[PDB]
Amino acid sequence: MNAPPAFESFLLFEGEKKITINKDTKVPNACLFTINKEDHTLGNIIKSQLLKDPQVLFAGYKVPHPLEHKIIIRVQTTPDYSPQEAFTNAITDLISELSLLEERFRVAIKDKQEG
Amino acid sequence: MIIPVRCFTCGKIVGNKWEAYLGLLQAEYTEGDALDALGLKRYCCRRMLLAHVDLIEKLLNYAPLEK
Amino acid sequence: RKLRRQMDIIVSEVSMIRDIREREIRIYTDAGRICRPLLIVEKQKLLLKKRHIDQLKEREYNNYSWQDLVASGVVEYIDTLEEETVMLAMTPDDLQEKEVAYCSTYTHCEIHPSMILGVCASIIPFPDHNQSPRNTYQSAMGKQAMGVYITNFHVRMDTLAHVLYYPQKPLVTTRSMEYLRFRELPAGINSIVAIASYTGYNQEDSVIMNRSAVDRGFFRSVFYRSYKEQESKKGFDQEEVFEKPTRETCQGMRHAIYDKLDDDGLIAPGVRVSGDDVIIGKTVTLPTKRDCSTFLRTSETGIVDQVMVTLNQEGYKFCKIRVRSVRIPQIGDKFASRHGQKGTCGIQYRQEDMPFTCEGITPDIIINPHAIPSRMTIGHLIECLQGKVSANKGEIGDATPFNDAVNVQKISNLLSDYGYHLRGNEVLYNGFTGRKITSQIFIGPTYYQRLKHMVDDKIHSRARGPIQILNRQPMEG
Amino acid sequence: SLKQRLKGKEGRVRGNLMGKRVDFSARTVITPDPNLSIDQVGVPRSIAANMTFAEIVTPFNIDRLQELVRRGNSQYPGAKYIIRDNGDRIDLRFHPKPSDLHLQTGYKVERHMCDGDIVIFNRQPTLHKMSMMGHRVRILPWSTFRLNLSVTTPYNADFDGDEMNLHLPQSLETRAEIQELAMVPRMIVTPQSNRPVMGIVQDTLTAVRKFTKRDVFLERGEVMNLLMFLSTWDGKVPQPAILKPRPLWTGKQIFSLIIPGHINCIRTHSTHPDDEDSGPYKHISPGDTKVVVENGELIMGILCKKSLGTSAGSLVHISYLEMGHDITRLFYSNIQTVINNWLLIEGHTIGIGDSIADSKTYQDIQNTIKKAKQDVIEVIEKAHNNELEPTPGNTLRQTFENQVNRILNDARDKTGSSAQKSLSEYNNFKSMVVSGAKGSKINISQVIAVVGQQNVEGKRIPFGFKHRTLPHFIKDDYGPESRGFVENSYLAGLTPTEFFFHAMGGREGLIDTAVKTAETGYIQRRLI
Amino acid sequence: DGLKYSLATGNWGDQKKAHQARAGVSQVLNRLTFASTLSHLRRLNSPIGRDGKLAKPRQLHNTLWGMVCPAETPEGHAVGLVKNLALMAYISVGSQPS
Amino acid sequence: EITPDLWQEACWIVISSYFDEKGLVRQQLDSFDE
Amino acid sequence: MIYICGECHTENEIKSRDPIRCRECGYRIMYKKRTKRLVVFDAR
Amino acid sequence: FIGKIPIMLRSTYCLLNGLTDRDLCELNECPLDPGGYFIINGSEKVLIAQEKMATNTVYVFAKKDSKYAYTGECRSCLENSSRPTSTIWVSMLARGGQ
Amino acid sequence: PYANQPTVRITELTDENVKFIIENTDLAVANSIRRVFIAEVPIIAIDWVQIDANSSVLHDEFIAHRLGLIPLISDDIVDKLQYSRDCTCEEFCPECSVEFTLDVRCNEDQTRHVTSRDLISNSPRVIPVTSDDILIVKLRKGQELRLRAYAKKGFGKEHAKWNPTAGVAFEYDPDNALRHTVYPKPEEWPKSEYSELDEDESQAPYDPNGKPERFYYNVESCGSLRPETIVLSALSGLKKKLSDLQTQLSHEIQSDV
RNA sequence: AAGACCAGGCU
Ligand SMILES: [Mg+2]
Ligand SMILES: [Zn+2]
Ligand SMILES: [Zn+2]
Ligand SMILES: [Zn+2]
Repeated sequence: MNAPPAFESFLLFEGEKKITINKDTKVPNACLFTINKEDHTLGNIIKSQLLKDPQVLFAGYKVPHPLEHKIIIRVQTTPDYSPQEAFTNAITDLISELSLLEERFRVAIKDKQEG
Repeated sequence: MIIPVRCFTCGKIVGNKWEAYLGLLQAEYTEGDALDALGLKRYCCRRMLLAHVDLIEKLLNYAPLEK
Repeated sequence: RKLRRQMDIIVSEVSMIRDIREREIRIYTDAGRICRPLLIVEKQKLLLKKRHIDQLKEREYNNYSWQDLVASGVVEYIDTLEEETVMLAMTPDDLQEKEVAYCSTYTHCEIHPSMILGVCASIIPFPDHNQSPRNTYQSAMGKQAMGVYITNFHVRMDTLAHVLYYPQKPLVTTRSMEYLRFRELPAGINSIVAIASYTGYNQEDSVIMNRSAVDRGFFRSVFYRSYKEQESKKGFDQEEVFEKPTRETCQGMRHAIYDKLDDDGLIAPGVRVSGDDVIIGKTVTLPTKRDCSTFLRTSETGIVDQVMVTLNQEGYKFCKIRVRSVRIPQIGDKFASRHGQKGTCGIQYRQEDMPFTCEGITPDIIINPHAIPSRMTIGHLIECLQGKVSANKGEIGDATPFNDAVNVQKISNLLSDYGYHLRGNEVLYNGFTGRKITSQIFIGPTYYQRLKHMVDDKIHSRARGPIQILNRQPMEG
Repeated sequence: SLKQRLKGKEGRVRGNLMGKRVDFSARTVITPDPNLSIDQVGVPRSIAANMTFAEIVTPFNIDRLQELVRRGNSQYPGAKYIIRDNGDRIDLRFHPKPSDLHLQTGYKVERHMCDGDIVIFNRQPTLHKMSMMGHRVRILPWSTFRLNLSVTTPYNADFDGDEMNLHLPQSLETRAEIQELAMVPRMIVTPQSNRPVMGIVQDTLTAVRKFTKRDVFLERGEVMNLLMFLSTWDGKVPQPAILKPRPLWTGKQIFSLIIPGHINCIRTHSTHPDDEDSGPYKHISPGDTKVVVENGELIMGILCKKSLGTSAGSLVHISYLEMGHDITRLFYSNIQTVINNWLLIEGHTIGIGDSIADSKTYQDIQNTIKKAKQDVIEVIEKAHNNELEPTPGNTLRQTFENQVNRILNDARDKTGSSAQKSLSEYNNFKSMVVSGAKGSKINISQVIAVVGQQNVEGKRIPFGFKHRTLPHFIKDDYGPESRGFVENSYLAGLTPTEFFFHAMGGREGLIDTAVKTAETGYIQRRLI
Repeated sequence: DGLKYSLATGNWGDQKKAHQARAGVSQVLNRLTFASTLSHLRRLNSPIGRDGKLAKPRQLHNTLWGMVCPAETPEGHAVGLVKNLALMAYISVGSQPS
Repeated sequence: EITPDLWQEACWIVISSYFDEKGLVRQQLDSFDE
Repeated sequence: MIYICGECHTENEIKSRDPIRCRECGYRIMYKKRTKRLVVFDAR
Repeated sequence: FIGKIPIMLRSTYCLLNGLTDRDLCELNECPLDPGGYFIINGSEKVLIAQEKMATNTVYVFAKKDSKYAYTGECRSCLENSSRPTSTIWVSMLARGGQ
Repeated sequence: PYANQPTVRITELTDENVKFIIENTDLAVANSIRRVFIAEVPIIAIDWVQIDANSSVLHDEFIAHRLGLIPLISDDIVDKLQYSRDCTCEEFCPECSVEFTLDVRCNEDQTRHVTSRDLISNSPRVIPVTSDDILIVKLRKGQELRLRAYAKKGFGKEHAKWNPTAGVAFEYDPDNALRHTVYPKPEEWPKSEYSELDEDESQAPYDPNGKPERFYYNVESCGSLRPETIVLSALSGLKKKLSDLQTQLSHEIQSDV
């Protein structure tokens, strides 16, 4: 009787912003990203890509509660670089890697099928 | 009641293998050989056919309560 | 004793006792004496021989049975106070054969030591590897395990009937379950159980469940509620009638919807019925009319399954209605193994978040390892290993209590032949990050039972409701 | 009669004046939630929808109360009733009544219970005043009450079909009382024994020990995750213990960030020997087995039940006494969250290989059992030939039983010690017993080596039949096997007679548990 | 009506003398599971009052071997007072000593 | 003549014969019939 | 009203105040056909 | 006609006695159902075996506070015909009398 | 400072199964790919069911539950179909649903097995996969089952019936060189089918400089989608999710700026 | 309505 519907895992309603950006006052050049209606699939990807950036000092994510569908990402970068720029660059690099992987997987499928 | 459509653990379809399993077991395959013949490799799909109880046959003995 | 064994003029139910020291001989033909069968031992040899076993193995189409076995003087019924004069041997092959002798005057031998257990305790695999309080807990909890209680349940009109979608016979079985007919009406499901501390939601006695498995029909069930209602004539002109009331004609009227009733004031089967819905419209002519219609139990949210109209003892119209609802297992619901390990469902994770083996197998149930060390239910672990062996072998394991032909080393040696670590451990990968788990987690199939107790039947809240008549205090219940 | 109306329990005085049924109360099953704070409780929406709190309209909250009244009883957060200055009650649940939805200062709006509300939470056997503590409401899906696991030991609750009661105070004054008096962080230390009541329990304690060992080296991403799960973290990454080959942090180095303020404490691990304090290496313990926390930093040592548990002078107790209730709450929550999330990496389990011992250990155990049985046979033979001399103040039967019990207890203790010595460092039974999370050295001994003697009414198994215990034994048999000594272990399995004797042994415990409760409760009531 | 009432209500005796009549006999058959039905059909009850704090009649006696299940009893005030029958146990029906 | 350590088959055969003849509720039925 | 019989499965035409005995066979048990109005299920 | 006696299901006087699987299925009766219960007003009622002390046998016990050091008794019944449940006691008065 | 350059080898490719190896990529990449294999791949499954007559011994939602678990050939039109929540119409149409009809009656004496072959669809591309046959229900003589069913588009997050896959095997570092797992006794553990070491040695020597680097895969299809196209759809879906975050995150940066 | 008995659950 209290079961939530099947779609709160994957779907926004009126008023929910997919991403919310809040600055962190504890440490300079630190930001906090809130991603609504996402899970580990995307947070782990983004954190792993961000840890490769030499100008990123901190990168981590968590699910505040498993029964809720929400991701929080904290990014701290060096002084002459914005964590927003770090986030955009990580996303672009991930997309670029995935496109190349897709093309090479298609080439491998075609080579496997016609011998 | 009746064989489940999917294995609960992995999701392989075992709903179309009950009759073939029964036929092989009647044709003198043992349970282990029959499961291998049907193509059920890992223990999660094997337990489905190995531990199934077909009560739907018992339920079909009773006359329907309508025409 | 010769005449009793020949059944000549002394019935086998008569017990005879000689107390040598007090010089008394007592014979009881009285009713109510409890007794059990035993094999007769003459000298050091059983009277049961290979021809008896051959005839009993050819029992079909030979009209040779346990009564013919009794009539041959092979087995004997012995009650409690005759056992005082009996020298019993636990097994023939062990205690009859010559050793550095304890005794040589054995007079009887047990059929099998596992016959000392009851009906509910005979379903426990490896009961001699568990603690006795846990065996008692399992004996009590087995009566609450849900399943198919009787095959003709679709005919029966019973209140509070629970039936399970996909019962399975246990992969690890006791030799005595065949005589309890547990194969024909199973009360549980074999499930892949991993004993690990995953996310802290299975701590204490809780369980993590696989939501993807639950979506495939895992431990899904149906609950049937039956409703009785009676037409009667009590007053001279005061009578009860099944009819569909009009909106403001009767005195009693609730804002509930009467639109679902038929011409005779009975909901037809197949109609979805929720809270406050009127299943039976019964009006009592007020000497205009009083509404004694019956409602559903609050939030039952079911569907009318069967409607029956008859005549009772007196001859008035009588009606039974059966409502069903499906209940999919939730967080608050109670689950238990065959070893006394009971627990609610702490949380449900989809298949993506569950830990997985190299083969893609994910556990259906995850239980905390902390339930094992203090409760000392080793039979659970041995069952888990034996079921893993059996699912690969294609056979059904034998867990009869006191058999020396099964031990943990032999089960491990058998399991090692199928490409698995011989103690049941297996390398698991984290579901969230994909990294390996440093420890190797004990996994395997174990028989689990869903219990009658569910959170939907226990949750309750109150704010300024009904008031007791005499104390002007809140109601009970 | 009237005497019967007033006299007994459920009579007027005791059943309707000293205790009575109340409104605004809820009951349901409790399930764990390690993501809640120690003062928070998870509440289902249906219960929170039914339960209401009357709130007075002021110029500060009039807009919010009007929004709640517009939402009404259909949508989850709104009002159920509106109460006028004259006491007339307006119901919003049946009809929209748009003329009556007007609000002014002085009205009372009965809103639905929201996040942040204060509730008393209770478990029924109700033995001391920590059985009822005030919690802070957090609203969660599904239909079970959820609470932190350190709070389980105050209530004596486990998550096995257990239900707990929820009381919601209905006035601001009583809300203030519960907040200021009975909140969970204010009840950490009991006045009964001046000890902390809540402690680190279950997965978290074993993970504490395994995390705080010397061998734990944490990589950069793992450190960032664990710091992401810290609520009191200042945001500065500490310099790793190891720098150049690769940057490597240590478990103690991250545990020092969990430890609040500047706390000074010295404890000892469970496996601490007494030899280290005498000779050298007093301050450089080779086994890592002394605990030193200086200036709020863990310098050396392995934590266990003796450091994070509920005992006098524990780290949690010292933290409470130095820092107060508000900081100790965050200390419990941070320990829980960060160490569960680290245990996600290493994992913990139990299995058959944890209960199987070495082949040489099995031979040693069998030799010890055979020697003990031969000694009991020799003692029986000494009594049979009347060579046994009776001990002062004791009967011949009493001294015979004392000697046999001494022999069997020595045998069981020696076998248990051998089994405990045979355990490896990776054994999960040892990992659970040493940390004090659950289980014990006698449980390990009974699992691996020998279940031991079975006793009924504090005596060895009696003669229910004429001069014997079972029809399988001969009359006048005082040997260990006949009188209930279980030679086998749980792993090996019990013989039929030993199984029956163990059932007899457990029946006594069940009976005692069922019987003692009435007398204990009657004593408690009379004392109160 | 005497047979019908004493089998329906469970009070074993005259309805007017119900105070002296023994109660608890003839419960409603348990249909939750087949094992539950079998255990209910094979069950024994000690007439000793449930309120008695005396432990002695509740303990597992040696003479229950092979006759009464050692594992199966309810938990609560009726520990050891409600006993189930062993699988091979048979209760004598009685005969005349002529 | 003697069963030579075929005993596990033999004892369960005789148990099967017993339960095939009597069943589980004979104490109810025998008592009522008598 | 249309009532299926409990032993012989013949439907009866019947009305209020008619005592229940089946026209074909005299049996006293009747069942009400599942209604005509439709109910929607999710296949979850 | 003097009355109606309820019938235990599947007994020698039940209508299900000696029927086969096909007959039981035609009767909408489960073959696996053991019987051994009654049907009273539509409900299923099961008589629970009642334990009791044996009759016609001499027993000797010792009470703590009683005037008697030893108390022998014999709960006697006339073959369960005309049964009065008559009990004689034969007791030995305690020597501790001052 | 930059993206991977991964490579793919494919070893086995059948109608049921795809074994492929992904080299030179992150562990998080591989885990998210195998996770998207289960939960983010769209497929067609029966979701709305209306039953007209059901005189079988299984109840209405029992039969409806079985119907939803029957796989449907999703190979072609799952890219063409809309989600129902995105469709422009008020009620079921060919751009957002597929209609199925079942009508079986048992007139003959011998028992009839109602199988997935008895399901009839309005369009030829989306037959049930099994066309042995998946058994829905058995009918005695005189029993009847008539119903209508509409199939929609969803993915594994919603319900396990929308899982396109029959278990994904995933493995990396078959010889335990990174020591991500610690064997108390290495000699007791069977070797992986991808192990590259001799019969005599148990584990590879410890590699302090290594990082997880080859991911071994084995995607087994349930029949709705070919195992070759399951991976492509998963990759495209993950890329689309990342592109949707890039898009909406660019707007949130512009809102702060 | 109310009263009675019984069964089960958590300590
Ligand atoms: Mg509990
Ligand atoms: Zn499977
Ligand atoms: Zn008819
Ligand atoms: Zn459309």
